[PDB]
Amino acid sequence: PQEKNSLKDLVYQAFLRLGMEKTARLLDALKYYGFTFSTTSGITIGIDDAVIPEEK
Amino acid sequence: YRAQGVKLHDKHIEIVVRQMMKYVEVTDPGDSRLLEGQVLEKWDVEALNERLIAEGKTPVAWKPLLMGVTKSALSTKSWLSAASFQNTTHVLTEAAIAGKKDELIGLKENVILGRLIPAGTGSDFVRFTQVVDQKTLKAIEEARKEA
Amino acid sequence: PVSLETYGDFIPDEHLPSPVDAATQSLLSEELEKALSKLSEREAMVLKLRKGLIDGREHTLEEVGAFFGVTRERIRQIENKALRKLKYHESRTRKLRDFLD
Amino acid sequence: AEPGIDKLFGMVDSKYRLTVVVAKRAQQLLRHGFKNTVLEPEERPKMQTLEGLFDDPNAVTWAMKELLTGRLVFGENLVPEDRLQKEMERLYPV
Amino acid sequence: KEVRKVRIALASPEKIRSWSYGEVEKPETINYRTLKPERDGLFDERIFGPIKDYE
Amino acid sequence: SDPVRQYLHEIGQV
Amino acid sequence: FNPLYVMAQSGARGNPQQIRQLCGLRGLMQKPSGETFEVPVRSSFREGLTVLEYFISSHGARKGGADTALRTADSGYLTRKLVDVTHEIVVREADCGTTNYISVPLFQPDEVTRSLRLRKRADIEAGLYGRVLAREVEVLGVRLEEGRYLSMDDVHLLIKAAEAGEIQEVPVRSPLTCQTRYGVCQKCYGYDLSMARPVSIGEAVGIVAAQSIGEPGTQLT
Amino acid sequence: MEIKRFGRIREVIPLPPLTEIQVESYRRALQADVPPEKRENVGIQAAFRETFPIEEGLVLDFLEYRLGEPPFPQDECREKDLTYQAPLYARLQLIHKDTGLIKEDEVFLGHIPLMTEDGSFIINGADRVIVSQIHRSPGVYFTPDPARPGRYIASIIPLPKRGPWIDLEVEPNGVVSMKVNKRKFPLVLLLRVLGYDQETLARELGAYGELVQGLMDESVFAMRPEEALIRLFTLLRPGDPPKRDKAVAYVYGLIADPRRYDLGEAGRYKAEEKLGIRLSGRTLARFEDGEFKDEVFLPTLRYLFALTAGVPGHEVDDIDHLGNRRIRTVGELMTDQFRVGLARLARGVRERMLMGSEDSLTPAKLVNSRPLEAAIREFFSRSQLSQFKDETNPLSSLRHKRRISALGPGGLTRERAGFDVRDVHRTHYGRICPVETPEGANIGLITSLAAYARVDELGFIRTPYRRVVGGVVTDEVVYMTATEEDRYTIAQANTPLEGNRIAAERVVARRKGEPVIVSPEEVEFMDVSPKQVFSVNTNLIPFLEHDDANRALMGSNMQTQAVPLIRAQAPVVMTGLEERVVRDSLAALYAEEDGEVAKVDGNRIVVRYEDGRLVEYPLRRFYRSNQGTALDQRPRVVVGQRVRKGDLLADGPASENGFLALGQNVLVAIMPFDGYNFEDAIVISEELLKRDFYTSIHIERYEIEARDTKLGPERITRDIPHLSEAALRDLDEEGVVRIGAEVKPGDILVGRTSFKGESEPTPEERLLRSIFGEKARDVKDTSLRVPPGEGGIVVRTVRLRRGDPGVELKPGVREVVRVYVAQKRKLQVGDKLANRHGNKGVVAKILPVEDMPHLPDGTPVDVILNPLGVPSRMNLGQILETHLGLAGYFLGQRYISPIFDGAKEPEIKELLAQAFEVYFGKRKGEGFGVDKREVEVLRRAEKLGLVTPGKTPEEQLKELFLQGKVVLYDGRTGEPIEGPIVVGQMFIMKLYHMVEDKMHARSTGPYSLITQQPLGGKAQFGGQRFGEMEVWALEAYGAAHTLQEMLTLKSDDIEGRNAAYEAIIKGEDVPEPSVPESFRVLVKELQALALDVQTLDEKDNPVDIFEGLASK
Amino acid sequence: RVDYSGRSVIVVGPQLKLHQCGLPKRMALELFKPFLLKKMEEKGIAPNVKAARRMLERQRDIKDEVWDALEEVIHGKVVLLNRAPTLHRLGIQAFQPVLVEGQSIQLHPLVCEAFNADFDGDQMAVHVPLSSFAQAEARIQMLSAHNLLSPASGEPLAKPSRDIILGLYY
DNA sequence: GCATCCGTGAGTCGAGGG
DNA sequence: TATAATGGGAGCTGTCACGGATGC
RNA sequence: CCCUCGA
Ligand SMILES: [Mg+2]
Ligand SMILES: [Zn+2]
Repeated sequence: PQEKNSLKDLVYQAFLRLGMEKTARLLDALKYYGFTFSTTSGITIGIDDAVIPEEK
Repeated sequence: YRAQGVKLHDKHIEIVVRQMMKYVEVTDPGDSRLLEGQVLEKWDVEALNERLIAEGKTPVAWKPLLMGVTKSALSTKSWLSAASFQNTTHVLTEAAIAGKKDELIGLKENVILGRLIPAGTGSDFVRFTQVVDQKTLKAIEEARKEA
Repeated sequence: PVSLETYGDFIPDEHLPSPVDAATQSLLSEELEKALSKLSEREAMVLKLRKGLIDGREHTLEEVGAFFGVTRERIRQIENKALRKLKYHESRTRKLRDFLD
Repeated sequence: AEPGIDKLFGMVDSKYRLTVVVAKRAQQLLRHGFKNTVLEPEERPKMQTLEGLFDDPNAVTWAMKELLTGRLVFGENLVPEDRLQKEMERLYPV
Repeated sequence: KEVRKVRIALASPEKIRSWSYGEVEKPETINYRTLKPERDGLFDERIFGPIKDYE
Repeated sequence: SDPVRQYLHEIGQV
Repeated sequence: FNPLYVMAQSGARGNPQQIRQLCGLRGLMQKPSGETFEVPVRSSFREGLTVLEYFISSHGARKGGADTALRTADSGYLTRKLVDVTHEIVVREADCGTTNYISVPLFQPDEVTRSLRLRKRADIEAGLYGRVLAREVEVLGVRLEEGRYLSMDDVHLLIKAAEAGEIQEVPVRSPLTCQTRYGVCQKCYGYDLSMARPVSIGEAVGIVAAQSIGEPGTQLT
Repeated sequence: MEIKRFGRIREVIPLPPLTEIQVESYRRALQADVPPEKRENVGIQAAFRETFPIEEGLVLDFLEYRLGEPPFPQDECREKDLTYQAPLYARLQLIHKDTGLIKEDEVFLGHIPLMTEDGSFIINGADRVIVSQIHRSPGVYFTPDPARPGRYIASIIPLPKRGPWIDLEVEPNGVVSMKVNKRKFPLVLLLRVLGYDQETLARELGAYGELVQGLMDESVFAMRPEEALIRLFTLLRPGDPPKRDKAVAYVYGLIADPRRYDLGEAGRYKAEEKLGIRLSGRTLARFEDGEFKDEVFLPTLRYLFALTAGVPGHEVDDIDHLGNRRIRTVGELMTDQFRVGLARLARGVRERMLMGSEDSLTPAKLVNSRPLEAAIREFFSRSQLSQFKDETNPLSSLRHKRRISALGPGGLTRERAGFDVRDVHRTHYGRICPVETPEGANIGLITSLAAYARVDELGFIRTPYRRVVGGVVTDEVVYMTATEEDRYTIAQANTPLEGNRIAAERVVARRKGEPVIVSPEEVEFMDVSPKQVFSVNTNLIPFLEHDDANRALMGSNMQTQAVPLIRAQAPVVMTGLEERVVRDSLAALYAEEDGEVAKVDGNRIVVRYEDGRLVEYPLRRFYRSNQGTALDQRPRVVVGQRVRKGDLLADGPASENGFLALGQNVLVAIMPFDGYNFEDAIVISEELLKRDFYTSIHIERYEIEARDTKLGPERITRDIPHLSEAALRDLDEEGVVRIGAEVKPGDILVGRTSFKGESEPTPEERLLRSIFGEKARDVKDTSLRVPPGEGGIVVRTVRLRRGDPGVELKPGVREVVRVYVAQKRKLQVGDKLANRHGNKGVVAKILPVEDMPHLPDGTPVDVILNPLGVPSRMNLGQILETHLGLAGYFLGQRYISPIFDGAKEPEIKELLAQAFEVYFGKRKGEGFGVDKREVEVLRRAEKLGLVTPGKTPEEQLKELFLQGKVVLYDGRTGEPIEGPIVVGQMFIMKLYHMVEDKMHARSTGPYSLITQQPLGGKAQFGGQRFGEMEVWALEAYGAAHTLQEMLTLKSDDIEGRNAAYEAIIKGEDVPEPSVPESFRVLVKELQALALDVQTLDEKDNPVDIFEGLASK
Repeated sequence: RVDYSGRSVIVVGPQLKLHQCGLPKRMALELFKPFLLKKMEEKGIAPNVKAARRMLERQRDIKDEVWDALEEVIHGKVVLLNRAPTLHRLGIQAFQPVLVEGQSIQLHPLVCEAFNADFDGDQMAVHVPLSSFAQAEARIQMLSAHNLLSPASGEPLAKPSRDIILGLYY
């Protein structure tokens, strides 16, 4: 799954070649799609979303 | 820095530290005009020692000297930089007495005078570069060719 | 009087000309030189001497008249016809109107 | 990003030399009214107005695109400064 | 010429008097009614120059 | 240190 | 797919401790003296604190805030000091041609003093990546030439050789050893870390250093 | 709508008057209501008693004082920019000792500021607040020596500027030293001066081994008190002649003189309690029968030796303890500066007694009132504790009046203030709020008084507790100092009670702040309420226990930053303090007694009381506050309405029906939206603007003066040279803009003309003049115009003319014209929003209603908040508020959830169930079944573990609804959000920070005199500052020409900037920059220091940057 | 302190390309005002410069063509954006401005991390490089998309964060 | 060779009010 | 332009680190 | 300037 570190490394290699130039472009793409999918995802915060484990 | 999860390259710290080690103290004057305990730059005493060795004279014995960034800053050759940093009164008194000249080597000096800094596009390395189109270049080439 | 150190950061300089003012005076001098270029050298020079655009001061009709070697009436007439041609040209191109504030 | 910025950084031994070259060339283009341009009419940088496509007013844009065409010569001590000035004034009046 | 250097040193009284366009003999600033520089004062036009351009 | 005190002393000499 | 878990894991928001305060117990707290209270908050923010718990936590938080401010001031001062001491340093030339260098160790003495063990990757990277080899290095059938700018892959390879026991330290050009006057050379400085390539002459590395060291000054706890 | 309140804790006592600190301090200070013979020796009366009598006519003595009526009412003082104040008359009598002649008269000492009804002041037309100061209480303290373990430092501290701090230390050589005004000398000497003998000191202090021997010096006991006294005077005054009466006068003045040295009443009390002695006076010693008599010193030294030896009953002191820190209220400060001005007045009086006719003198001739007036004015204007009042909303003012500062005169200096002073002491409980305090450098220095907390007569803060006897909780309430508190075991307010008896065998209590579990038999006292732990603002945060302290802080402060809205409403979720906050702030209007309302108007409300009397209440309408917020009272009652005592006549600003309204209740969905809520940014629905939610009224003041000059008078006129009718259109006959006119930037508010400075026309001007044949007019246009980015409708004009009744202006001023402009502000992009839980953001996007996420029934949400804010910030109060807000949305009700007493989860779940029954029940009643999208969503949540598999769609939807989550459809698509989203009612405020105020840009503008650099400030049309660090940035990019541009062309290079502008308007490239002017200024300022600064070439030959103009 | 500078509140820019920033119309009109005058003289909007400046002076005297003129003016040009405090060089970056309605400056999301900028009400200062040299320096060296990596570390500076990571991970 | 007093430092920009 | 008049009066305190001279 | 408030 893509997360902070992986995306960062992606940006770095890409950054070498794709690089300066297509990493500017790639950065923008990831921005777009990231925002969109974040919107439609269903991400929210309820009080029941903080889950007290019984183990406690 | 690592403790807080800050990734920082060694070479910066090496720059700063390099400036902390910038000065030396004289253990023996040798054949020079220097005095015992006199503090000067390592570069200057190395040049002086190479000159004395080239003259067949006795070189100056010196000791490495570690001073903190504030003292290393105030002890710099440029009186403009030091006076602008702090302890302005001290700096200016000693500078005036010594009749010091600021060669305008660093950034602060040229900033105060409002000049073009000796870095980046202001670097003497890249700033004298010329640009010409092939038409003009060939025309000039014919101008040189005729004479 | 009170102290500038209680302050002076709020105090503007009304003395020195603003870049806008300076540019305005520059364009004014230049435009004037155009409209005067529309005249003959003698009448333009008479206008400049009489309004003091040359040595900085305004000469009388006797001084400009003795300069060009003519009568004061003649040089006043030259000043008048020059001014007149200037008024015609200005009425035509409407260039110098804006500078009148 | 600036188009083909990478190739541009590849052209020079220091990025700041690129900057100087570009700025200088842009000043040349401004001074002579873009009459010295090495760009063919189809290679001209364009701007979209209300009416239609016109010439790009930006001389630095022009300078960089010119630079990329390989048709510009840069370096140190290519030619006396006043000689360059006078010859450019000769070929392209201002 | 282009400035390559900046020097600082002590100023002789002769040097100081060489700078000076005049001595200020009076602790006066401007006249109360005329609001103009008093003679031989800190603001004197005779010493430090004219208030108005070319006048 | 204090000019007034000093002058007052000098005055207290006579 | 729980929101808190997703956000924490992804790196979008949150850390285990905050999540713990929401779901789990708030935890132990400090007295104003730095001394720790014997009785922790058993409550979460979900459950809600009692006013006593809240009061103690308030001690802690206040301390944190004061710390933060005073820190900002001192860090600023430090940064300006660094800028003043380093500012004349610029890259004035390609090579000073010194034979001098430093050796970055890939191993550090264990606290047990039992043996030498491998240094952490990030630190090695921080002392290696983007630098220039002062000497020839042959490891794992690979030639790393003198004058070579070490890429990240170069660093990782050097780490591999270290684990294979082929090389315990790396000779490298450094600002400490640069004989360039008034600044440093290109080879001694190595990469421009922004462009992942060799540094352009005219770059002011003194200011860049001062800022690099200064900026995370307010994060230092 | 119905208000359901929660919580099981019944508060025994209500909140005390919240402005009482101010009002009662100052009332205590002036004693204006008290007949002079009955007046206490506290207050300005005290200052009079210290100053007078004045001797060496020979004697001028104080009889009494009086305060007259204010020359002008408060509103009129605000109008004319005067001070609201009362005249101070003092009856004094002059007495010649020899002659016996007595001449007595009442002399006028000037005025004194009167505190308003709400606890504020009016100073020069501006409302101001005097903030209480916190400081170390006077007394005798004992602290550990940081350098020497086992050794302690005794410190005797009097009131600020009441005389020196004295230190008693045991030196390594064994002798006990006294430190006064940074002078170390043996204490034994002074002990001899006090009249002590070696015998008495040996019997008294001998019980401590090896200690008292350091006190024994034979050379000291070998001389009488006089010789020792002169010795001490020679020690403390080098070079000063050691005369007997001069020495006596000096030492008496240093120690025994009450007119000089004063311990507080508090200082005396603490000294007595600590040292276990009794003080006759407030000084350290006395002058009695020609000799000095000891009070303090010997007990102090005794306690020092005792503490040093390890003797039980002797301990060090916590100086941050709230028993050792007291509060200087407004009255005490004002009284201090009053004492100062009075002392200066006394110097003037003696000075006047020396000079002039001795036989004929009157009190009026001796007394010059001016220094006192000057002192008081200095206090109410330029003091650090005198602050511009925050009127932004009423709560702002209230809080401002409840503030506590450690800074100010006699206070701490910043950066010398470590962690200890900013720390939260255990004693802060019930007294000073742990939450409310600034972020940044002022943290812990500025604080707020707790809701139930009170300041006593000695200046200590007290908090209420309940008596508990044999496990029975009484209604008897006791206010305690921190010390008294430390004497008891005190149970928590949530302690289970059946009737008045404690129902738990294990109760949570405190002993000296230490949490402990104890029996009901052990409980001495019990808390009144959780509210007493926190400030007013912090008490306005619901679900506070679910919020991390930091974001709670933010919620408080930002609550004080909230802007009054035209439509503003009280929160759906309330803490229950809102009504009292409105009432105590004097924002709204209430019925004085029972009665019937006779008249109702947008202007006045006339009420007939039971007495039959007809009272007319005028309403403040659209008044401009200090921060520019609109202040207006709207009548809440109708003609004929029967009202009882305390009922609401009219609503003040930021008030809805007596309840505090700082904002709007909006419907929110917690979910990211397309990067527009990225990093705390907020998205809003255009509907909010349509119904005028978050819309505010703001009034700005514009002022101009016409004055007499030497070139002729300035005058306000409608005749302005070189201007059309179009520009003069909205100007009236006199040159003042008409009421009701809309003004835009550049428009003329007031026409004004000023005679031109003496002008030598440039040849161009002369030529052009002759060309267009127009005489250059004598005057020029000075008129006051609307600044860039401002404007509005003119609601007011005030004109004050010289030569007119009741009007006298500053010298030279002919007249003054004021123009008031009001603007209605819609919520717009860049404006700041916040909740009470610390969630804050700028509105980054305003969506058309069709783009907003919406409920299946077609109801669009108002605000979209990103959930990413919640987890790290750890404030869950907004969440619960949101859930309960949803419930209240569909049930049509509001809730009161007291802090720590509030609604728990299950109750919210019940209410949410009812709400769901309304929602969905209505749906299925209307003839519609489940939507397909809802089913898809339900599958997703079924995968999420949110709903139980196998249940009907309604059951699962209800399950989600109880979790606070609903199905949401994207307005652009029609496709649902894949997961269910939290949606509910939230209380959000529009903060005072608005982009309209903050937007600024400059091309060129005014430059400073000496530096010739751009001015600062938006009002002056200044340039942004490019500082050291920005220069560092440009240096680090290695951009030389951009930097040089910043250092020359754009700032102090005159030639450069002019050339640049001209070049750009010509269409050319900007020219090579010249030498910056401030560097020339540097050269010249260095020359005046006798330092020659030479700019040299490579040949070391001088270069002149002044271009020859500086050389002879 | 300097000329050709301004400031305002910042607001999130998600639609922006990395090299772009939203610049309020009025701000841009003032900052670029001489260029705007010259362009207005180049076209038929004004006979000369002074008339044009007197035309821009009053807000009600401002027509639609001057905005298109302003658009032509700023084409290809960049402005400097700066947030206080400036800790390192990325406290200042260069952006090709996009004229927007409203009084707020629009900031691209990625660069936020470098500026340490958020939407809780931070404000930013604008600066206009004048010379061809200044604009060349700014566009080549100081452009946002031309610095993707930290000069301190060499790790990516402009990188996905917050919402972006959340979505992609999701 | 070791204590003690004296001088000099102690983040930025912005706003507002005085 | 003349009785004689003859040594002032403010005081104000909760920081810390460094260099430097100064005093056992 | 100092105070307060923003980042
Ligand atoms: Mg922020
Ligand atoms: Zn080197």
